[PDB]
Amino acid sequence: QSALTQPASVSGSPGQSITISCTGTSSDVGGFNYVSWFQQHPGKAPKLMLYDVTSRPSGVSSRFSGSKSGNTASLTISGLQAEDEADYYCSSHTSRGTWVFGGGTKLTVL
Amino acid sequence: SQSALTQPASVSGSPGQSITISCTGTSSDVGGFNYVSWFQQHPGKAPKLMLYDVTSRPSGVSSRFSGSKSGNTASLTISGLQAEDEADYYCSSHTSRGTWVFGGGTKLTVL
Amino acid sequence: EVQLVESGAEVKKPGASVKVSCKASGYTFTSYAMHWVRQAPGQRLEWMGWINAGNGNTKYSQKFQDRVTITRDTSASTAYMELSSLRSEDTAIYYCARDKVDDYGDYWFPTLWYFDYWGQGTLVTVS
Amino acid sequence: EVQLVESGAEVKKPGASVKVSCKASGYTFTSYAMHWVRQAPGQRLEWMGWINAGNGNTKYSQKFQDRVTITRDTSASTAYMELSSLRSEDTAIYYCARDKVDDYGDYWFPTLWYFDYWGQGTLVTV
Amino acid sequence: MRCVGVGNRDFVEGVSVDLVLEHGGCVTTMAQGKPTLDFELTKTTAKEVALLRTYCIEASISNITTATRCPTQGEPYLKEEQDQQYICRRDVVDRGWGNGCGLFGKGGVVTCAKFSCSGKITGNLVQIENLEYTVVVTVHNHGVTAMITPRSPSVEVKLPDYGELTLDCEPRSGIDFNEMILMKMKKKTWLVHKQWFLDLPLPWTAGEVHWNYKERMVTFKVPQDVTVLGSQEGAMHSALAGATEVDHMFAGHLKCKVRMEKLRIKGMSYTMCSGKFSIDKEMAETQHGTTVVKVKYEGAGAPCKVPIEIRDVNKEKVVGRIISSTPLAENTNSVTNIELEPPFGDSYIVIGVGNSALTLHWFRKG
Amino acid sequence: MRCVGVGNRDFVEGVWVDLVLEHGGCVTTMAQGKPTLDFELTKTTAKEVALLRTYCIEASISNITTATRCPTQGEPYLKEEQDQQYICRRDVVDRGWGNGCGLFGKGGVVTCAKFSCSGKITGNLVQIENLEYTVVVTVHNGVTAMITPRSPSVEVKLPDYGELTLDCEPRSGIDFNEMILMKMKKKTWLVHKQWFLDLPLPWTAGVHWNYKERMVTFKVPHAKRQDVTVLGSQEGAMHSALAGATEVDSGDGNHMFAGHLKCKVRMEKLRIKGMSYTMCSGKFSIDKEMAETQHGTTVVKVKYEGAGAPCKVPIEIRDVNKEKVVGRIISSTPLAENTNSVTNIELEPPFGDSYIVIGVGNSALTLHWFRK
Ligand SMILES: O=S(=O)(O)C[C@H](O)CNC1CCCCC1
Ligand SMILES: O=S(=O)(O)C[C@H](O)CNC1CCCCC1
Ligand SMILES: *[C@@H]1O[C@H](CO)[C@@H](O)[C@H](O)[C@H]1NC(C)=O
Ligand SMILES: *[C@@H]1O[C@H](CO)[C@@H](O)[C@H](O)[C@H]1NC(C)=O
Repeated sequence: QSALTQPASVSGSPGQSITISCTGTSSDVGGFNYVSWFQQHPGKAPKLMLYDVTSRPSGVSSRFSGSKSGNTASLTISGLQAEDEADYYCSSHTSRGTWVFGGGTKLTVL
Repeated sequence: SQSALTQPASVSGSPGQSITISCTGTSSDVGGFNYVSWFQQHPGKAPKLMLYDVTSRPSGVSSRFSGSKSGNTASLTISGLQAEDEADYYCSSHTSRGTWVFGGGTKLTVL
Repeated sequence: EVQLVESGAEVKKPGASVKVSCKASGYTFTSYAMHWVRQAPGQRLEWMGWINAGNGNTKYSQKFQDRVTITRDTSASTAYMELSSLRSEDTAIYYCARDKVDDYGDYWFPTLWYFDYWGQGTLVTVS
Repeated sequence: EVQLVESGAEVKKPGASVKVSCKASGYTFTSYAMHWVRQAPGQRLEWMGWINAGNGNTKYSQKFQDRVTITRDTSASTAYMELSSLRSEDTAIYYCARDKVDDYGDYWFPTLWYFDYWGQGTLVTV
Repeated sequence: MRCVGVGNRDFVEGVSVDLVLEHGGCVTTMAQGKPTLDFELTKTTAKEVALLRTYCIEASISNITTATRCPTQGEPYLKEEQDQQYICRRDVVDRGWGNGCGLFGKGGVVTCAKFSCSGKITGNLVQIENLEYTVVVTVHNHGVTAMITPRSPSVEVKLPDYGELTLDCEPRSGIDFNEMILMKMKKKTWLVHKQWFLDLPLPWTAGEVHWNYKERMVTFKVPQDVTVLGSQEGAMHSALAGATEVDHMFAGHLKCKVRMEKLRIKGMSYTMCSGKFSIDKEMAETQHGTTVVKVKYEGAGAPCKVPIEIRDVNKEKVVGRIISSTPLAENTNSVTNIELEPPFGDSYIVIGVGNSALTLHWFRKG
Repeated sequence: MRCVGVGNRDFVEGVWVDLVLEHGGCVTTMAQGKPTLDFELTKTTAKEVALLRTYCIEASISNITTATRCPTQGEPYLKEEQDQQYICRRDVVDRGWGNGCGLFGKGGVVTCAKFSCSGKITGNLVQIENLEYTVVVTVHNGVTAMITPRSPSVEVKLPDYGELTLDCEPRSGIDFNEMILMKMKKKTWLVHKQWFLDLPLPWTAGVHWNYKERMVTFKVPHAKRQDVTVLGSQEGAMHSALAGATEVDSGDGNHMFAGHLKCKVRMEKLRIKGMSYTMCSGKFSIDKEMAETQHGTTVVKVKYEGAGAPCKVPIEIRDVNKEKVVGRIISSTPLAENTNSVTNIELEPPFGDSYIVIGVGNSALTLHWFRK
């Protein structure tokens, strides 16, 4: 069992906006800004989409945005595309100096 | 395997006569210490202590058996040979290194 | 540029050990920490531990501290991960991810952008 | 009366190990050192080593230090001799001989009358 | 944005600049018509170090051999005496008729043992000429690495879109490295006095290993046998109580002179942002009486200058000061870090223009 | 003839005999109308030892746990802090945006590590009541005897020489009420009780280690943070502190000490085997050449090749002119048991030239001797 709670499946229409939640504790998500979001296409390795809750690497689109409120972190994807259809994982560095990953969320584009 | 202690392979003698068996070592064994012993070994039987401390002999051992030492060479003398004396004879020594060396052996033949 | 080359897929019997690797290319190996994350088929990602390539210090997850042993070869710029006493549950893809170490050498706190570069993952199958 | 009872003859294949024994009777086993001497058919006697039965200390010949292991059982008054990785050359009769240890329990210098009592020897064929 | 979180931080202001760089320290430079830069001394690494001595702190004895002799017969000999890996000592024991000697008296003995080191300590010579200083220069909103060597002190540092600077430094240190040794023990390292290290009563070697003075770890005392002295690890830690522990991370402040002549402010070439701004990272006070905030430009017309002003309680006059030199918004949805110095008490930080401008209240305790 | 050849040898002559027996040494007794005897204290063994204290000299850290907290949030807590098997230390570090904290300032940290001993030393009590002294009494030509504080006087029977009473006082060994038997891996020592109890190392009586911080690395306040590490090995440091202390021998059970047993021997029932025989008439020969000992005495083995044995061996130490008896014979009335019998004789010839005469008449063997 993962310390980080994500919905198993999230569906969305093309061009629409969608939000993926990631609930942790005061010892990880609610305690630090070490909240990161990873995209994982079938057969491919995870890709860093968001770090420091809101910050994003150079090659990552502005359509991907991050948020945090209490022990819950949120990933928002604006204007959905067919290529966005992948598994999304949230991560956090803990109070204990360890790393925790979410259960994952399979994003389905209609 | 070659021994540090040298003995003649075969020594013959007539009944009622005196015979001598030599045992040459080094300054590290025979020439260094008095730990020179002589053993009798009959065919099929285990060795028997005949002489120890060069010249000394256990209670049951005959006066006919005598020992000597001069330099690195030790000698066993058997006076008045008997048919039962026909056995293999080995000399031993405690070395400078704290080990035990045995001679090649001498098969005594009585005529 | 930056690239992490992982070792080839391995098929092992239960009760044995498996050693996987990741070679660093396009960056100074000594200045970064190598993390190991596993993923069972159809399951979530699970963090195993890290190695500070500069000093050789480690940290493992409580689930893997007894079986996992992480090592490094500075000369070859390769990081190794050994998993002893394999079970049917260990059938997973083993990914390596990099994270920069502090300028002084100690890896007390990770960088904000941890796991910015990943290895393609090694499929270790346990029969 | 003093007597040394040796173990029975053994037939072994090359590359294996062999364990021989000698049981002490009629004297304090711990007060004496047990020596091991071998003799190949038609060949000379060759000293292998000793065991101080009192403290368990040993000394082996340079030819046997790597293969020979000498042990002792104080409770049974028996001394054991193990020869590992045996070859065709090890086909010999294995004799045990006694020698008294110093009153303190140390075996630095032996008694001038060393090997006063022997075992009948165990024939080991390869 | 490197020094912002560092406790030991110094601010330097001029016109076009004298600065002292120390380990654990961080220098932020400010000048009119020049960009705000962060300078930090990363490491003081000696690329070529010279091994002076290796001491044995843990040893073991094996393959013990003894050779005796009777009185007047001379001295006994062993082949192991000629072997450099073996430790041999001579003595005499009572010999007589019972010990197999014809003569009574003291008879010479020799004992040898195979000495093996299982734990060692190294002492390397630290030279000031071979020292290499790593300096990282960062601009406000990754950094560029620079190397300082006593042979090549002046270095040209190129910064993309910000220009170029000349870093002319001179190494300055108090402690004499000619009298200091870098002592290594398992995982820890120390800086010890040369004489103290050379006077250590332990077996040693220079550079299949030959050990000089094995008897400093090997005793022949019996309650005949060879005895080992046991691990000197704890004894060493006791003797290093006063000594300075080291992490290639030597201590010494590097004095630098920076040429800000070829430097330019990336942002001056752009117009003011017209669109709306939002807080990406809430504003937080640092350990230096300054504040930091991340702003996300949600509007259009980027690249553009970020409009920031620190106004008074009545929101009329500009009272504060901005540390970050002319901050810009690179593109749409771009995040910008800004360091501000609001005055003591109440103030208002205004980000943007007109009604769409974000007004943030700030109270500086002090 | 066990004392000859021993370096530490004392001669005692009395005319009820007072003697002191020590380890590594032996006493030769002489008395008119009594046999010459050799006495030696073989071993001083202690049967049982009671465990008193166990010190840790070598340690290791395992199960490292760290808890971090942002500034203003308070101090972090670990369940391991309440565990007595763990070592916990608190530090305060610079926190900020780069370290993943929303607020800047000093953030509290706590580190815990399980303490495990890999090398220990034991302090045992040695009870003087359980001590057993082994004394070997040999006649010039041995019989073993035991002295215990419960049975100090012992009757020693010697075949053909009579009987003696060995009344000893076990007062030897420094007050074991103030002495501790310290064990370290393979070696054992006898140390002072207070010195042992004052050792600055973690200890136990029964695992719970009292004062573990004695083995933990010292923390300096004005320096960079470090992991909770332990001191190396105090094995070598201990060997340095035991330089003066007396080392004790330990084998397969029991401890052997260096005794100094004071004895009173009753030579009342003792008789000289040889006085009941007549003088040897026959010829003698040297079995083993006369040799000087480390005590200014000489020893010779003689073989009686004559008849009429058992008989008294005639021996006299004459002067340079071979007229008057000048020396002294240590061996009490030596005898020749049978024909071809070998006899050992200890003599004390004077300084310079002397002649040792063995036998009677023309057949008597005359041996020249010089003493430096
Ligand atoms: O196999 S189970 O049904 O027990 C559990 C299931 O594998 C969990 N799947 C998540 C779903 C979201 C993408 C990542 C994997
Ligand atoms: O076999 S070889 O000829 O190489 C050597 C031969 O066995 C030596 N025999 C001695 C002769 C004296 C009695 C003891 C054995
Ligand atoms: C401590 O670590 C060991 C592995 O080194 C493990 O077997 C043990 O269960 C751990 N103990 C606790 C209390 O976590
Ligand atoms: C030294 O002793 C070891 C056993 O402790 C043995 O394996 C090795 O062969 C010996 N070496 C020599 C040179 O005899």
